Amino acid sequence: GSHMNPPPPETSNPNKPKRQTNQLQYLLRVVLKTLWKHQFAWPFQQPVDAVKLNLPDYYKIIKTPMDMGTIKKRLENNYYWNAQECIQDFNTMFTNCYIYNKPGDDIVLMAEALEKLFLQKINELPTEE
Ligand SMILES: Nc1cc(Br)ccn1
Repeated sequence: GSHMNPPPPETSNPNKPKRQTNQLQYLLRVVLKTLWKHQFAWPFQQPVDAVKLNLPDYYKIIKTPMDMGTIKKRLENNYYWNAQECIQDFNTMFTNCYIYNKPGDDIVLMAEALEKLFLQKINELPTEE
């Protein structure tokens, strides 16, 4: 894409230790599956393209970007050591939306619907075995 967008968050690095856990499997098979297919997922399925959206200040304000396309790759390509890393990525994505946008903007309402589903699913995150 454009040189004016930052490189996306890391999704591959052999030096980072990796693990499969039952919790990370739940995050892929239950949490990501649920949110990815939601009617309101589409703004969150890839990094924000601030050039295409004409938001030149986006990456001036958002210095810790995250999106569900990145999270999907991280889950599918076993990037994580634990569930907390992945939950933090979802929380970062939601907070980016809430910080950048006005409350009640359409994307904020969309994020809030996804976050409500996320919370329900994370409250049922299984005990680590
Ligand atoms: N100068 C710029 C930068 C971005 Br990113 C988008 C539009 N104009």
